Amino acid sequence: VSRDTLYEAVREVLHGNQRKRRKFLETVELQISLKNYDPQKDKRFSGTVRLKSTPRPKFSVCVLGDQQHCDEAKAVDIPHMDIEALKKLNKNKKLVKKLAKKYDAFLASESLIKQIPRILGPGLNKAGKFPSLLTHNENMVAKVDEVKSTIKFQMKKVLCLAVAVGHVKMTDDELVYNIHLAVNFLVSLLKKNWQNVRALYIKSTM
Amino acid sequence: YERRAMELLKVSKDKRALKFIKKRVGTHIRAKRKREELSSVLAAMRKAAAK
RNA sequence: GCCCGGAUAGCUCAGCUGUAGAGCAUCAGACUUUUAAUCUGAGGGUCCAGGGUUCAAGUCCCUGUUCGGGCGCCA
RNA sequence: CGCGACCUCAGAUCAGACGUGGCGACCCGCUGAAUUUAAGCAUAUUAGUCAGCGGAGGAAAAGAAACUAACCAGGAUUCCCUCAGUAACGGCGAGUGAACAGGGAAGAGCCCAGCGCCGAAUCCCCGCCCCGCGGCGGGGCGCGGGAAAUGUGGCGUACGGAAG
RNA sequence: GGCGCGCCGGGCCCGGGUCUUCCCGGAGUCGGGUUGCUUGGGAAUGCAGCCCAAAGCGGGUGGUAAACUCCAUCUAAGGCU
RNA sequence: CUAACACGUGCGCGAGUCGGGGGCUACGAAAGCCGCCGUGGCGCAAUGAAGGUGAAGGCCGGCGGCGCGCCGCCGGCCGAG
RNA sequence: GGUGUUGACGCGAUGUGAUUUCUGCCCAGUGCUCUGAAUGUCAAAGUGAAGAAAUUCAAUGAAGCGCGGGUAAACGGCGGGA
RNA sequence: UUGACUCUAGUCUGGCACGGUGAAGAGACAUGAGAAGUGUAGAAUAAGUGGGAGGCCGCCGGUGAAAUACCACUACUCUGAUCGUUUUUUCACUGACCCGGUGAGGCGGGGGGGCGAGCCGGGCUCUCGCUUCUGGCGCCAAGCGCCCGGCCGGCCGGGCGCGACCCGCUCCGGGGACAGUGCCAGGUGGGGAGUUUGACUGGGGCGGUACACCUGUCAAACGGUAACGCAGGUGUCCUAAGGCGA
Ligand SMILES: [Mg+2]
Ligand SMILES: [Mg+2]
Ligand SMILES: [Mg+2]
Ligand SMILES: [Mg+2]
Ligand SMILES: [Mg+2]
Ligand SMILES: [Mg+2]
Ligand SMILES: [Mg+2]
Ligand SMILES: [Mg+2]
Ligand SMILES: [Mg+2]
Ligand SMILES: [Mg+2]
Ligand SMILES: [Mg+2]
Ligand SMILES: [Mg+2]
Ligand SMILES: [Mg+2]
Ligand SMILES: [Mg+2]
Ligand SMILES: [Mg+2]
Ligand SMILES: [Mg+2]
Ligand SMILES: [Mg+2]
Ligand SMILES: [Mg+2]
Ligand SMILES: [Mg+2]
Ligand SMILES: [Mg+2]
Ligand SMILES: [Mg+2]
Ligand SMILES: [Mg+2]
Ligand SMILES: [Mg+2]
Ligand SMILES: [Mg+2]
Ligand SMILES: [Mg+2]
Ligand SMILES: [Mg+2]
Ligand SMILES: [Mg+2]
Ligand SMILES: [Mg+2]
Ligand SMILES: [Mg+2]
Ligand SMILES: [Mg+2]
Ligand SMILES: [Mg+2]
Ligand SMILES: [Mg+2]
Ligand SMILES: [Mg+2]
Ligand SMILES: [Mg+2]
Ligand SMILES: [Mg+2]
Repeated sequence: VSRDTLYEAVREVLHGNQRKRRKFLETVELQISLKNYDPQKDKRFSGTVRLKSTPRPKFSVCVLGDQQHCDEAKAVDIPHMDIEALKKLNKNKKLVKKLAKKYDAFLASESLIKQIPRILGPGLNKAGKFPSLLTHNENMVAKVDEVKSTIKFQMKKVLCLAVAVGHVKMTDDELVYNIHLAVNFLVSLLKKNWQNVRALYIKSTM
Repeated sequence: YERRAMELLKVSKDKRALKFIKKRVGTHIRAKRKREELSSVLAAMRKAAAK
């Protein structure tokens, strides 16, 4: 689609905050509708994108780390999960699926995903909230920021999606570039291009 | 012929709309180009009915 | 070969998330002179095999034999 | 109803012009057979040939790429040597059959419509004056008539071009 | 007759480089289907009838039909020599 | 009689060969000349449908390798049945 | 354009050949004509599906064949053995 | 000539185009409006995805579950109906198109008028609009009204309108988006076209195959050797009737 549609629709949603002048932590969303994609047969898609714009920021972080993670995690307000706490929350998966419902996404240590698929790996891989693996930078600052906003474009059996991108206070050509990243990775993720999407919506939480 | 193709694109039958334009124009390249400009015309009509 | 249709206990069929049901045949009991006819009921499926989506599929989607059907060849 | 514009269309022994027909060796457009060959014959071959028809010129046609190429790239058309009896076509039978490249003959390029900007800046015709007149042309004057805005002329054409 | 030369009357008052801003193209045609002829041109080289009948980083060509994707090459459907 | 092919024979040159087409200078429209006019033909290379490939070898010295006495690779020698 | 300056007491297409007396039997065949509705077959164009597309496949199905009535002053035909 | 081969003008049928305007009938759809979303566990009639922390005066928890609850702005299916896209059948319309008539001569409305109907001189609906005893005649306007000019109320020649209504968009009728033509496709097609209609042979024809093969003979003791010489055979058959071993 041309970019001027994005420009006028997004400036109109900034001065169409006048609809409610909302009470909440304001953030907007994308919505997807597909043309003729078969949801049932093969090559169903699940593509995560490294978006470098972080449109969530009211975002919840709790991780699983090695050692050298203790002082830096308790310094910069990151929950260092030890292996004793891994076994503690493994003792009753009801409480960590509360914790999976408490916070948004997890982060994974280097080696302890043999300790995870003991019984808690199959226990809480049934939420879609699998932790993200570290790298050997061993520096979690901006690595958790490049773990967040890795957006899951997902094909489930219904022909509808919606992508949480956009909050009302961020910079504006960067918003239309954010949504441009969203739509071009969506269309290039699909097995067929722009004919395969019926109607892309950008309207807000209200 | 392009009105009838816009009816097929409004009902979103892209394959039979492409086969229709491919018969009643010529080459498959001209078929694809005219199908996509009719899709742009029909999208502009949807936005005109929107706001 | 081809979309297509099908598999369900020894034999015909019913049946979107579980007691696989309706009968036919067998087993054993009661009746009867005796399972001859009746009747009471039970036993009896790795749902053709496998993978996949799903909260789990005998049911949905694929894959793999096996058959039932018109065309394809042949004069 | 009458008058006046314009538009479509008629009649003139109206003023001025123009085409007809001929020859047709060479040339352009169309039509176009069967003999013949295949040891017969029907597809092919004869053959886009004979006959037919139309149209020109001193030459005609062609001609300045919606090209050849696939290279280190050439560069309108026409003609000759070659490519080559090759690639190819064909009851793949008989038979048919180019072009590119290269070497030569010759060699030449250009103009519109459109996009535009200039007070239609443009063209034809009648009358008079001067000149010249056996290729009716040059200069001047006409409150002379027309054409043309439903588009003439000047710049401009893909090699870009225009204005400041 | 033409090439040489002089005199009058009349036409034109013309160019090039750089920079900035503009502007740019030919349609029942191209192309496709089918049919007939022609071609060496072979899943159709050219021509024509009928039907469909466009586009503008478009369109044609790129000697085996077609899809995708790069390239290369010209600018058709107007005209003179 | 023209064209094509084959073989024989004469002539010139000979791994070459030929200007036939173009050009330069009465008989003579002949004749001569070109050579950075050999473009080109035919020959000098065959084979394969095609991608393609494309016409002697040996000996010496050094460095079963194992139940390449063959030899892989390097320097020399002989070198064309 | 002829029939046609015509209109079924006409135009056109056939057979047989005045009159008298008759004109028998056969619709199986080959024709001709009538009817479209069982199973068939059946073109291009149109429709749907599969595929990246050329293309492939399926469905529907005009007349004509098929199938079925009628007709011999239509072509023709019209037995034997004890 | 035809029941030969391969085709052909003609004709029959289908499709496309010229090729329209409506109204109903049957559908397929699109769209707006409206309710459905009862395996369980769960206060529960959870179809699904994605955001979401206070709308408005249930919820963030927690509870059981695979998955949760304000809002919206979405995408799927289902069930009645409004509305505009196409197909299809039928009935119509006139405008392309065809036919007929003519010296293209009174067409369609409306007005004005005369005979009938009944309701209390009245309007409406409908019809009519002047020619029938005769082998005659029939045009080139009488009459009315209003203007006008030449000569002196009188004379002579004029012009206009009613008579002969007005208004209109096809000259009137008959057909009609089918006839028809243009282009394809299928059928039919001795009406017409082009051609073919083997060979051997005691002439040719009919017969036969001596035309491709096989055995014995002929065949004269190598091989070879003929006629339509002689007596015969073949165009197959076999999962064993092939190959081993006993
Ligand atoms: Mg005159
Ligand atoms: Mg012959
Ligand atoms: Mg002969
Ligand atoms: Mg002959
Ligand atoms: Mg010919
Ligand atoms: Mg001639
Ligand atoms: Mg002439
Ligand atoms: Mg002359
Ligand atoms: Mg010329
Ligand atoms: Mg050339
Ligand atoms: Mg040669
Ligand atoms: Mg042959
Ligand atoms: Mg020829
Ligand atoms: Mg050349
Ligand atoms: Mg030269
Ligand atoms: Mg000019
Ligand atoms: Mg101009
Ligand atoms: Mg040019
Ligand atoms: Mg011809
Ligand atoms: Mg021709
Ligand atoms: Mg030919
Ligand atoms: Mg040009
Ligand atoms: Mg040109
Ligand atoms: Mg010319
Ligand atoms: Mg010889
Ligand atoms: Mg010799
Ligand atoms: Mg008779
Ligand atoms: Mg009789
Ligand atoms: Mg009969
Ligand atoms: Mg007879
Ligand atoms: Mg025949
Ligand atoms: Mg015939
Ligand atoms: Mg004949
Ligand atoms: Mg004979
Ligand atoms: Mg002997």
